[PDB]
Amino acid sequence: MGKRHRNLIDQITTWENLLDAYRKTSHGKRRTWGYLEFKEYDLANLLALQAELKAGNYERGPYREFLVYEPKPRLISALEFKDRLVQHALCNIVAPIFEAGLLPYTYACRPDKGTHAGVCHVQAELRRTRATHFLKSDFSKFFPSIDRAALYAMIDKKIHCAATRRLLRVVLPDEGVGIPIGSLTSQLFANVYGGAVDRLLHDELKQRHWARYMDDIVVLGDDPEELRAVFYRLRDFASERLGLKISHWQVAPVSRGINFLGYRIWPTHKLLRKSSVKRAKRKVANFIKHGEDESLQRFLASWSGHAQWADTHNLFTWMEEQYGIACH
Amino acid sequence: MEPIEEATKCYDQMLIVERYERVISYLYPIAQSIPRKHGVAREMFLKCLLGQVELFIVAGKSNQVSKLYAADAGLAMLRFWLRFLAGIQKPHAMTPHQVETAQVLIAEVGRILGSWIARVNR
Amino acid sequence: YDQMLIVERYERVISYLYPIAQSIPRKHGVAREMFLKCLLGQVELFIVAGKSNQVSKLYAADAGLAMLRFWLRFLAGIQKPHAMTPHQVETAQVLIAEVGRILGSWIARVN
Amino acid sequence: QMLIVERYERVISYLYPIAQSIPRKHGVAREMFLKCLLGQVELFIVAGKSNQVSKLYAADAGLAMLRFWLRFLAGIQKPHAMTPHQVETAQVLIAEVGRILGSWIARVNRK
Amino acid sequence: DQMLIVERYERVISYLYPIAQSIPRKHGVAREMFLKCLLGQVELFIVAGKSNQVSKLYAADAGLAMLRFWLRFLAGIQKPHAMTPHQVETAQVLIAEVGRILGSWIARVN
Amino acid sequence: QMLIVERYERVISYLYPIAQSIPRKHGVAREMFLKCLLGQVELFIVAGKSNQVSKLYAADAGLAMLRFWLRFLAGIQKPHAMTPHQVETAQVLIAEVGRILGSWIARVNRK
RNA sequence: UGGCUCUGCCAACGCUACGGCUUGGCGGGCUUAGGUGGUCACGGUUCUGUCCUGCUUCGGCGAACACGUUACACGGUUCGGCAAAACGUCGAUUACUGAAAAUGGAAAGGCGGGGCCGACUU
RNA sequence: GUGCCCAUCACCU
RNA sequence: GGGGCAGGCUGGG
Ligand SMILES: Nc1ccn([C@H]2C[C@H](O)[C@@H](COP(=O)(O)OP(=O)(O)OP(=O)(O)O)O2)c(=O)n1
Ligand SMILES: [Mg+2]
Repeated sequence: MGKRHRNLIDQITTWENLLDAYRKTSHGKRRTWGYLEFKEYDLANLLALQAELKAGNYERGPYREFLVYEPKPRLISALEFKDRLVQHALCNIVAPIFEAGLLPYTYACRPDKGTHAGVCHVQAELRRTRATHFLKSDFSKFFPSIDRAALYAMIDKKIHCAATRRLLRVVLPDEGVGIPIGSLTSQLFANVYGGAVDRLLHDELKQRHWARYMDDIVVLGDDPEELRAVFYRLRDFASERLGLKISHWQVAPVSRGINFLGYRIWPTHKLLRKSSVKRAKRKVANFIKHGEDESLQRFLASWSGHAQWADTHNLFTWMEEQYGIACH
Repeated sequence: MEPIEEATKCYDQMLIVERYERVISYLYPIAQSIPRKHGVAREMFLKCLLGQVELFIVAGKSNQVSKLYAADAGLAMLRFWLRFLAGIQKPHAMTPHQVETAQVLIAEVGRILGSWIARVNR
Repeated sequence: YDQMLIVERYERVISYLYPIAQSIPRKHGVAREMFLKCLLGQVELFIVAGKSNQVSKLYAADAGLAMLRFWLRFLAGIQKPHAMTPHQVETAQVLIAEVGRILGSWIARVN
Repeated sequence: QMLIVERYERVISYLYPIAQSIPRKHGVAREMFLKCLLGQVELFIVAGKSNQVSKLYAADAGLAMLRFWLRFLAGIQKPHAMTPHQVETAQVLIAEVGRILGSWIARVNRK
Repeated sequence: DQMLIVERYERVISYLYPIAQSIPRKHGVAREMFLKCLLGQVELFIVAGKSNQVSKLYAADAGLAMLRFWLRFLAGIQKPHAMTPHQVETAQVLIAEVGRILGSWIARVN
Repeated sequence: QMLIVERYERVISYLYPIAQSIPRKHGVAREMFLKCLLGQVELFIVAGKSNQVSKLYAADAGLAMLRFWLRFLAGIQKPHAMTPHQVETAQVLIAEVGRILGSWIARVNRK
């Protein structure tokens, strides 16, 4: 937008923004000690926060770091509500000046692009192009390997406001190698960072059929030797430039199915992943033999959304035949 | 910054009140819709509805189970008011749907009050 | 000190809120009367607190301040007619916070 | 005994219509009668959350006061009098609640 | 016994309620508070009778005392005259009768 | 008691005229002030019978609240109702009943 | 919000300190977001059935009944044409201005499709 | 803990 | 032999 971006801390601390940040920070969290301790004197709190940020005396409280295994062994660092609000107030001004440079085909944490617009992009870009092959790659330990330093050489060709820059650097120090997972600020800066590899695919490398979702990057081809090149070029880039090791890669013919984003996406069908099925099958079965066949309708409705995309007609018939419950 | 602290921070009082605020936010509009006649019923209903917040709040700060049971009595009376405003009020006051919605909200506050009574009772 | 100071600081709350609470339309008349009884009746809570030093009395002074902040939230929420503008809640919360601080220090001094 | 509330709720259902009827003229009496009538529910409720006979006697006092209100509202004069019928045909309803309250007092008293 | 006192206090109410409805709107808060003292003492008696703690029988006395205060207050409240001195005299006689019964009752319990 | 009330009657007789001068606008403040003023008599009286010092301190709180009302009506009420002189004169009368309340507190907590 | 410590008038429950007050009519005055769930980015051991045990570009991907792994049919995941503009991005926190880019500041151009225009469907 | 979707619930445009 | 599914049994909860 003329480039520049040189006065964002004025908009970040506009009361009308911090109130948006407040409502965004509290959205869903309204039964938490953080909201409820803040809610007390909410607008006096935001007036001391507005004026901490507007002074340059905001200092991020320490990340309360727990970890869950139920999704996957994580390393979830939470923040205090004040801190998530500062993050939300940054990421209301700063996010849309990054997420606008994000090439179309990055599907992660950006409004109006999701998991599901990605699988669809992929299928679609699989149907058109009549892709014969495809490179799927993935970044080793992505967030725990993001430079926090060549990140701030991207958070810094765009922020240009030397105070947003210093708030960005409070909320996320400019030294180390680990963007914290469980920060709004960090979902953004990881898309941005992995945006660098999108701009070594689409820009350099002239790859026009790809999709990246945060750390996973599908790259449909037609010559499997070219896609192997692309991959070597991507890995060399993301290793030398971004300090990202590529954990798994493959260059499969489109036939193995692209295990992308929870689905297995052939041109034609889009089976979901067996894990999902088995988890669901088991979840249902459990719910039945727990007498919890009413929260199962909630779960079922949920999983009927995750699977309305997938070609889960047969499987929905099958689950209706096994337990009777109204899947779709 | 450290959010402006109240003294005697009680999670349960804070949570209950935020959830009861939803009862009020549902019921206050329909307590204000009760006609001019049925004004005394309304004022008494509003004093029950808006005044339960004080019951919860005082329960929170003065940790005494007596005050928690008083909060329960108030929720019980609020449930009475729903019955009354539905049945005994003649124009309408509260549509059957509204009682069903309100009772759900009051039930949520009921749950939380119950849990809170229990955690204190131990 | 303590009770005298708290009350002089709370007088500023009253002096800010009483005007606001007298403006609340008759439609929201029960809310108003109850808000006024909360606002002008917190003085009694403070007064009783500094006539005993029973620390429960300064906790029910805190409860009253808490209820007063509820009233601010509530009066800002009521959208029939309308009452406390969001700004008024902000300003009031600052004043109540100052009384809150003093109550806190007083609770601590007794502790 | 929560049939108490549900047998009282027909006292309310009988008396409330004619209590809303009491003119502004008799407005304090009305407010106080309505607070007696609709507020006896709280007296019962508190009794049932405790089963202390004190609270049960308070419920009885309230029924007694409600009986007073009937006799008072009778001779309030002018076309606003609770008609003698209604005094008697509510005394019947209150008596039914009275019986149950009595049995409840007794059940508690002879544990 | 509660029944006797209340029937005798009903005479207070029956005398004073008319008079307490005549108190001018100017003295409207005093009036509503006097009416709430007057019809309202019945509850004090009734609670005293349907229970027993003797504090309740004192609270009934306090209420009668407050009612006596209201009479003296309303008599010469301002230029809008609320209660005529005669009315206070007549009312005080009736309140005195219920006073006597309350006294005897306090004594019988004591 | 008897003498406290006769001395407080003088407060009422001074303040009630002042409380009736508060404009309609501040009508809720007036009703609340009058309920403080005229309702302190009940506080004194109930202590008179039930001599428990608890009841006596509530009387003191009420006098204290009445002193707050003087402060409030002189300034915080925006057309400052009570003139500063009136607060001074009222405070003298309240002080006299304060003295008697103090002596009475002392007579009760002799041991 | 059955208001008004509010007036004019008229009555009469009444009450009067005889002035009124009250009370009743009768006019006027004042009066999408949120909540709650739930997807996607607990195992350990032997046992009993039951089934699978392929592929590989050597990274890995699978498989073991969702069984036609697929409602074998598509989602506007459509098909063309463009890419001027706007958007994005590099040019660039550059040229320039000015002591200093200092919370000034371009562009030509290059690259995109994210955009545009139709068709057909939505 | 963070976001994206799904369901359901209120609640008016 | 390894592997997936559903049940054995034991922890987490
Ligand atoms: N419960 C989770 C799981 C993941 N993420 C975020 C941060 C992750 O870095 C990112 C990508 O998810 P991955 O499943 O690929 O996990 P990693 O990036 O850490 O690498 P790997 O899967 O190889 O361990 O999504 C999250 O916020 N919350
Ligand atoms: Mg990874």
